[PDB]
Amino acid sequence: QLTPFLILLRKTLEQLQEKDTGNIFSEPVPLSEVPDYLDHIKKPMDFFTMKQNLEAYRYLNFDDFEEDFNLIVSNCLKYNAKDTIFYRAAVRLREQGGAVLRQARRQAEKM
Amino acid sequence: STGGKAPR
Repeated sequence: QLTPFLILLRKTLEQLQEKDTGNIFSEPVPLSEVPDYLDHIKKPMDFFTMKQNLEAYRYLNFDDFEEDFNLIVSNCLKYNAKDTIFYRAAVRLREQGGAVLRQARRQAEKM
Repeated sequence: STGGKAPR
């Protein structure tokens, strides 16, 4: 059932965004500040874009939702040098997001 | 490997 699944994904997305304590992943990487970003990153992702995708019915199973969270992280590791707060924040986001995604998947796989 | 972002 689409409606309760979307409610679950909204809740899960809020839980993931609460882990972004640096407010680093909440909106697209701004090309005005990072002009070469697209030379390197084929599919940019961020929590605002995930919210738009959610309401546009782009996530119809948990896997596709989790895939895009994982892209937030992997894009950041790929673009930024290891010594940067951006890279380190992405490592932390992955670590903190794990439990959120694990629990939410079980709730989805009860439906 | 990239331009980088400005230090936060």
